[PDB]
Amino acid sequence: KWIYKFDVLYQSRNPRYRNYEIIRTNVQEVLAEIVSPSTKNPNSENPAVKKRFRGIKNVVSRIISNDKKCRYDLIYNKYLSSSDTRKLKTMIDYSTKFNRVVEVVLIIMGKLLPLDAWGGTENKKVIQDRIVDFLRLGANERLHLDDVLSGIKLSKFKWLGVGNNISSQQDFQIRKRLLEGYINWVFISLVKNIVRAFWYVTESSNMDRSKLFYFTHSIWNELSSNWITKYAKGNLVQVVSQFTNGKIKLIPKRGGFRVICVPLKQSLYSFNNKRNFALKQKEKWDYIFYQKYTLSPVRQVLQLKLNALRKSDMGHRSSVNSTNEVADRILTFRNDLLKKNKTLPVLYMIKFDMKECYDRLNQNALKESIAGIFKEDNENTTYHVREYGTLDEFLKLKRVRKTLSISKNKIIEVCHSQIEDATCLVKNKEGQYDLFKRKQGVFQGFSLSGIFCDILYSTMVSKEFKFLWEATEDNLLLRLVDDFIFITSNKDTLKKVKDKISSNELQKYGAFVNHEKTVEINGEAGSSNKMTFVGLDINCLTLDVKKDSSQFSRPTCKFRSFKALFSNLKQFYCSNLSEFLLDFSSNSLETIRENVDAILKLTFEAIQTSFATISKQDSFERYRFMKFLHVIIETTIEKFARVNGSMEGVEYLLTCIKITITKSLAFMATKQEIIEWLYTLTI
RNA sequence: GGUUUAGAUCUAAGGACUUCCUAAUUAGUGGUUUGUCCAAUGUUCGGGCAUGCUAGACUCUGAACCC
Ligand SMILES: [K+]
Ligand SMILES: [K+]
Ligand SMILES: [K+]
Ligand SMILES: [K+]
Repeated sequence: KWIYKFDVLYQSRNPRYRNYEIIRTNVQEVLAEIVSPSTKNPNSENPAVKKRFRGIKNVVSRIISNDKKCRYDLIYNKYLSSSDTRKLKTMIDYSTKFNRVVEVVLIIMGKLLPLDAWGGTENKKVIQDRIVDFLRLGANERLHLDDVLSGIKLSKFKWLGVGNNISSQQDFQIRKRLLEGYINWVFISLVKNIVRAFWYVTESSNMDRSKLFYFTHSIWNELSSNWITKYAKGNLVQVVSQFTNGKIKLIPKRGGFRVICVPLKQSLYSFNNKRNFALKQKEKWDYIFYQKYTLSPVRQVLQLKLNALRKSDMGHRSSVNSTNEVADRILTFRNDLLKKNKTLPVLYMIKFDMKECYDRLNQNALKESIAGIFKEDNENTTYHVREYGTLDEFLKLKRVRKTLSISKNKIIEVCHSQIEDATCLVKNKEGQYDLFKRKQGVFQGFSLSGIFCDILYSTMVSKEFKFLWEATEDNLLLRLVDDFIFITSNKDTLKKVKDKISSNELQKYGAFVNHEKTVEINGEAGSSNKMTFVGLDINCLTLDVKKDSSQFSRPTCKFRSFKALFSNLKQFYCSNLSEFLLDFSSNSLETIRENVDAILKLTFEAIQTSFATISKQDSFERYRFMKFLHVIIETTIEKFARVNGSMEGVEYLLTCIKITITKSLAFMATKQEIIEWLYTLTI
């Protein structure tokens, strides 16, 4: 939990490698960072460590001198500036190859540190093996400093000593303390600075978030500018000079970019003039208060009533919350028609989706939409919601195993302020960011923008697809918000719904149908039967479903007994339990339950396979599998709450895990004791 | 029969706290007393892992592997 990778991410800059040097500090400045990282003025330290100040001062000046004479210009051109105007297929093909970036990182590192600074040649390869490890680190993935030091022989650092071998115990304690400071300074101050100097590293919005992509600044600045000037024409406005400001962040896609705008806490000018650590502290703590007590309550009340709008109102019934609820509804529709027919008629189906649903959202229709769910109520009314708090605010007892209110007369005010005043900061060619508001839509990344689309399209479905609920036993649709699917039994109702999507009537709400991905399938015995909806392989005749079988790979179980099996699953359960998946703002609360079970299920059916293999050799103990479950369950609910910061539905998620594992233990009859233990989990 | 090795103790050498004296500032050097300290420190549900463990002794207790 010492070396984090997010420090390197998203650091864009236009470099000039003619006069360039990575170390920005001096020999006396790095010295304090090595001997006493907590506080400066190493003269306060003990007299025995000053005895070795000369050696620590000597080696740093040598790598600095090498840094000053390091011809970065020749390195860039030789290894990572062979680009050509090829117009490659997909954005991630422009990235520097991972073998190349580690090569450039190491050869710069190699010419920076002499083997004295590496601690011999046998330690140099060890440190290099951890430098490539840090490069393989995912976006959120961290690295423990003790792991980095495992294998590095301290005795070989004679410049870290007085010049002789380790004499006493006290000499060992301080030499190790000095080694930690140095090695940590190597990665934080040099390694992270090396990658930051040459590559804009991004998060590769497609799957396997542990993969980071290294884009050369020259390449990236050309790629983003081209894409952002096309986006600016339709979506952005140059505006004149907080809580409605964010920094734009376009992440790669299949030949495109997904424009995310991560909100910014600092004010309009406290971001520019960052040289005051008195104002930014007073403003970054305004944002945390703005969310918990003013921005979270408005979001909580919106959803809490849309759940009653989705059930009661027929129009919002077509709106879905999770990917699995679409499968159930068609399977209930499958069984609903078999009440009287019992021989399913020829079915007709269509699928379509909206282009840039967030970026095209009609702001004027949005304000009317939110007013629609408050139209029935009064205006000077106050809704109530419960407080959740952070996982740090659970200090009743460590090692985990009330109300709040806001007036709806103000919640409608803060909604409009997020639709109107939302403005991003794109970096100009000069290098200084500019302010841009939105012509249409709302930024992807703003908290309220999530539910803003969910409520609009639910209103949209209600106000437009009124024909399709007359004799709903024949046909019914599901939203799954950015997609759409419709199932019918007669051509009469299919011809009427196809007209509306192919007409401009739907783009009043700001929803433009993507006709390029609009598929039609009929069970006419020769047209088609197989079709794939979002995560559902829906058959036009039997309505069977198997979702991917693919999205999370096999654990490739080979391990022996007893607890070597468990260890591999633990480390490769949290790795598949990325905090991007558990994001409450990005995905739905119900959708998190689905994917957390898929990660859960694959690591329990692989247990049963290799359970009987080593069952003859070793009989498992019914109390070593308990603490395994306790750790797996605890680390899941702790990861889910700490990523969001709130604890919305932590009990909800709790009695989904202990449910999906009580059914994954049907084998091994008389497993009662461990199953009964799963029930008591409440704290 | 062969290989490897531990702790205790003794002696010598060095190291670490603490007062006094160093033409030291990309500097931190060298003598020193009136008490102490020289083996672990991290890490992992008392065993492993990583780093560290001066030099001798026919002083004492031993240990592990192969034939
Ligand atoms: K020493
Ligand atoms: K011996
Ligand atoms: K010995
Ligand atoms: K000994």
